[PDB]
Amino acid sequence: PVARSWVCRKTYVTPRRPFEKSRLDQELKLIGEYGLRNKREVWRVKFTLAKIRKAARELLTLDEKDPRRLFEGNALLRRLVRIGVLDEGKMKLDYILGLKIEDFLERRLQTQVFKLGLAKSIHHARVLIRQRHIRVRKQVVNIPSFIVRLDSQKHIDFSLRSPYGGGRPGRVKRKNAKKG
Amino acid sequence: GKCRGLRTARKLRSHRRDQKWHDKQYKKAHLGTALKANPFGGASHAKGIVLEKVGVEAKQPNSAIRKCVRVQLIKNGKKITAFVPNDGCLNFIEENDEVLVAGFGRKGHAVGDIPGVRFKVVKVANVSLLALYKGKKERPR
Amino acid sequence: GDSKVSISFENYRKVHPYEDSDSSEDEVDWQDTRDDPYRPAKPVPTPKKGFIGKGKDITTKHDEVVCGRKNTARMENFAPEFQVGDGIGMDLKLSNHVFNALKQ
Amino acid sequence: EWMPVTKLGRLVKDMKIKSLEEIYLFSLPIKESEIIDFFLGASLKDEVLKIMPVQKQTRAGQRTRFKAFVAIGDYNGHVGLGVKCSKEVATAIRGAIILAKLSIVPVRRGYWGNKIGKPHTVPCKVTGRCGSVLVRLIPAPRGTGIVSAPVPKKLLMMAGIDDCYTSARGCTATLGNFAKATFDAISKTYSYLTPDLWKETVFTKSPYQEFTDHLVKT
Amino acid sequence: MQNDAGEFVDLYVPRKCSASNRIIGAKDHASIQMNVAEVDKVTGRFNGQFKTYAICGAIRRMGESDDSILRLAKADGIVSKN
RNA sequence: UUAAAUCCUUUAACGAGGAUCCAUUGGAGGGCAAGUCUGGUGCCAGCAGCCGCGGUAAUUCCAGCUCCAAUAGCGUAUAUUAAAGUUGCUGCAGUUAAAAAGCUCGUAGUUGGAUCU
Repeated sequence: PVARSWVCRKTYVTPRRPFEKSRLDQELKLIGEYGLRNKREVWRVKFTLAKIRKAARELLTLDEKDPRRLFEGNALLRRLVRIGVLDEGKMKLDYILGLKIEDFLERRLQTQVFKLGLAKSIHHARVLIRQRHIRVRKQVVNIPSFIVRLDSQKHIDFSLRSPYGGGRPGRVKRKNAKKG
Repeated sequence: GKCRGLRTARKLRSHRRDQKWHDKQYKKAHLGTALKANPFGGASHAKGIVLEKVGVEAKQPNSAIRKCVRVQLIKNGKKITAFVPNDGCLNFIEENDEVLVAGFGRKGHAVGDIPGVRFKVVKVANVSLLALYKGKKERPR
Repeated sequence: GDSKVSISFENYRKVHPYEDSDSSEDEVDWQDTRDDPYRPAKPVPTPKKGFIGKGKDITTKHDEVVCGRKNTARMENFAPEFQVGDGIGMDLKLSNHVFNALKQ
Repeated sequence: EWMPVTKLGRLVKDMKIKSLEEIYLFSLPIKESEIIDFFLGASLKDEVLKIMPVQKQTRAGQRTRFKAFVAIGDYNGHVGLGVKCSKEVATAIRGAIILAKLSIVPVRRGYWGNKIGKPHTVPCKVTGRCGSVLVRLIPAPRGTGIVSAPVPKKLLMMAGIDDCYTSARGCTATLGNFAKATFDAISKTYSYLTPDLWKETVFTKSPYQEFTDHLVKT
Repeated sequence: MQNDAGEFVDLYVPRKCSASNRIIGAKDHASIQMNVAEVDKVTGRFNGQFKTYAICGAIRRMGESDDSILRLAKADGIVSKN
């Protein structure tokens, strides 16, 4: 025996149909539109949304007056609102079924820093996230899959140590300025 | 028709148990004579010693002479005709060499053009045929 | 419509002084111009990122309309005993589930 | 130019019949493709399900003609399925569309659970039984999409059915007979009776009847 | 057919066969609709109004349309008793 | 950091032109996304899970070029599960496709007409 935890979860499902043009078209279109590395990011987002919808559907079969129906219904609504997908006018359990894939990919830090325009282009946005130049509140985030909350959206900055931030110019500038 | 009472469970399950044997797949998996007659002994790969090379004639429509190798398994001493996979790969294999052999992929069926061969050579002298074919390895002896 | 023994409606025709009016005499010529659909598309080299454009008007790689037109054009290079029809004059979006059966 | 041969086509040519639904209330035979072309406009999207070739065995020898299964569909509206044999392929396809518009049927869209908003699913689980092919259409809750084989998936996108479960039986590998079976099921939506339609019907006049004065002039 | 708000969410309401209350389908092309006239009870004059009978294809196919019309006309009293 | 090391996290300096600090594994007839590209072998060598290609233009071999899929992962074999309503209680079949005993009695088993607020 050891003092270890072997809890691990596969966070993506390979599609059953491997080569159909419709699925490949929608996946590649979505990748190009929000700038992802491979299909596994799309499959991960698909699986998360599938789990959310299946939980909602397994909630709807219960009675309207069922206690846990109400409790995890309110919990699912509050999480899906605070993550920045739903709205306060749409707090009904059947409206989660009216969600699609890109609604979950619009809250990525890549797409958020692109839409807020702090970086130039969306691939440049991904680079700037991984290149450690962009922070949230005060914590530096280098992962482009960082799902940005609604309330924390309003303050994303340039990570003061970065040359785009306060100062400390980079390697290339300090090499160029010490040329002559 | 089918018995549809409420005190008839043992008849239904005994009938199901007796009729599961006539399914050839379930009988093959659970009676286990194919498990004992299997040269691999329920193994994915086996390891043998090369005894000779035989050019076996193929099916009547597709005329070819497939270069199989007769090996003797180290485990239980059964003779295996294993097809060397690719062209020019008969050159690497030599008599009395330790060889790793796998099937073709129909779980015990002579696949396609070659009667009596459901096995293919994967490795010789603990290096792969794929490395030797692609110029990746030097074969010891 | 095409019968040899035909009927003529000449007596019921009332007035026709100027029969060759310039309304039915439209000169339809589109072959030698660049308006004929029966012309190669001058193919663009294959993109490496797998798509053309960005935003909402991202035209993807297969892009079922484009791939259907491409499969129609690939039908145009079949065996001489095959009969196709007029698949370029009418916009034929033919899919691989169908085109591969016809190719087989 | 659209030329009428039926008196129904004459009525559709003028503005006497408002929609397609006066025909379907009275089960009048839509014998012209261009009536359907008139009422729905450009909303009718279609893709060919299959071109299966049959080589006709003749006195001279074997010469092949091609059979087109095309599926025309007005989304959240109507579907039709056309089967046409011809020498060419594109000619067979165009014959299949002009024959499929003749076979436009209205499908019923219902609800799974509580009835909020637009209909989304098959109202009740129906069946389509065509030549050892057995297609069952089961109602499904919101947002699950249609769980089906690709060809009934095509016909159920065209039917406006957003989400349903599907069961198949028999030799499914005959695509045309499979498609005809699921087409029969989505026709049997209005061939089926529900407690919603339990009220006694009031009989309106057939379009021939109140408009026969205009047909005197023709 | 009608949601909880109250809107008639249905494309149209199909007519039902008068003989056996079956729904007459969209492509049930063997169905018929009789308009039958009634008379003034003093002089035997056409009134201009009419009663209606609808019969589906199956009833007409098995040979039971005429008896159905006769019994519905007995019910409506257009044909006399006995 | 730690028992002391390691690794992670933090800091100084060096460290980036792709002709690199260079991404592989399978495939391109259909099933199944991808070529009717070029040269060689010529039912030989071979490819091929299935149908089949190769017998002098090979859409399937061998190379090269291009293309596709997955991507720091990807093939292969075996076993097994879902598809399998091809084990069927839900839910299969038994005239002709595999199948109802030659026939009758009969015990165990299984199921058993109405009828009492």
